[PDB]
Amino acid sequence: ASKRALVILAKGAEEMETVIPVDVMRRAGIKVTVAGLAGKDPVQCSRDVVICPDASLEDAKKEGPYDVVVLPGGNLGAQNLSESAAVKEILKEQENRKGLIAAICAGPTALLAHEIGFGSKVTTHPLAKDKMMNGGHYTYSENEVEKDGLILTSRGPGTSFKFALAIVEALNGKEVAAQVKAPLVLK
Amino acid sequence: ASKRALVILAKGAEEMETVIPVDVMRRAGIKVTVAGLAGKDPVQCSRDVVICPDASLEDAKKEGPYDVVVLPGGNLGAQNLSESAAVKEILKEQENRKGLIAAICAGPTALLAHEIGFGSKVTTHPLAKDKMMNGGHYTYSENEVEKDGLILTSRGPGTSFKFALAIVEALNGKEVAAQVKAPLVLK
Ligand SMILES: [Cl-]
Ligand SMILES: [Cl-]
Repeated sequence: ASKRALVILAKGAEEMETVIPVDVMRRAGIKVTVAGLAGKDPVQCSRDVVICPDASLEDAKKEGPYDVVVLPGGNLGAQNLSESAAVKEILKEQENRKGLIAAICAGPTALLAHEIGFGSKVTTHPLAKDKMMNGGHYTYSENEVEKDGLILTSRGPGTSFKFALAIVEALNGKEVAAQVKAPLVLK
Repeated sequence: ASKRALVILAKGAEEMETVIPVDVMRRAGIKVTVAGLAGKDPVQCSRDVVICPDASLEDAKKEGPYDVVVLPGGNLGAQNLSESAAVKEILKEQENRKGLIAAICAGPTALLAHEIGFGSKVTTHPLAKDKMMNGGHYTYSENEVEKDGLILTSRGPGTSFKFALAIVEALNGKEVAAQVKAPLVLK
């Protein structure tokens, strides 16, 4: 069966960090569900791009499990993810079943909020480092993409392609990732 | 006054090539209007991301002129742009008033369809070269971004950041482009 990805989309999400992974994962033949944190309604992203989610998170979370749960960044988006009990439950379940969790920019700070993957090497946007490192529960990395087992993190809009291709490689292998990469006109 | 950009959004547009320039231009303090070719309704992009335009093209075209007109790629999106009489009128007017026209991936093939900027050096997605070069009306480039006066072209999803920053540099200058670039985590 095809792999499945849940992308959790909150108000104030960075739209580039949402769309790049969604699009690249779909190019890889992954079934992606863009799930709205607040419900089924369109979501106003950080730079005012408005995206219509495929489903509410309430509905999508009942259609698990997923091979990856993806958390976009954006400062306000990540704060919304961090404050959500539903996100907490989803991430804890994903961690418990040894499934991949991928987060970019400010996204990884939601891992901290929900006590996910402590002891991992992680990266974040430079401006989100202090929040992520509060308490020293992770070890910090400046790599564009960091993968420590099932915790996959990345830095910012500009590292979104590498982040998305890392998810593809983790799920579908190096060859598929290379096949998907070539038509993107990268490197 | 702030610069103004018109981004024309058609069904089958490449969502990455739509969102990256919109977001980066807004980071640069440009007033961007995402205008739906077909009207006010949400637009199903090439990888099924659904974007709600700010306005219909019918309405937005009456609120010109714009400092840049931006054509995203996506094979089917670009075909829709190429077939549109409204797009023809907008591009001809922009060309006539010596305003910037920016197109990426398959997007530049709409310049060919509407007989815009003949004699320019252009680039496109590798797979769109043959369509763009039909008749030899342009000279082809393999640069990630090509700017020949007021015709600014680029290659693919992976060159979208360079494309968007080139638009910012053209409108608001090198220093603003560098300021906007740094937080994106590029290079
Ligand atoms: Cl942000
Ligand atoms: Cl396409």
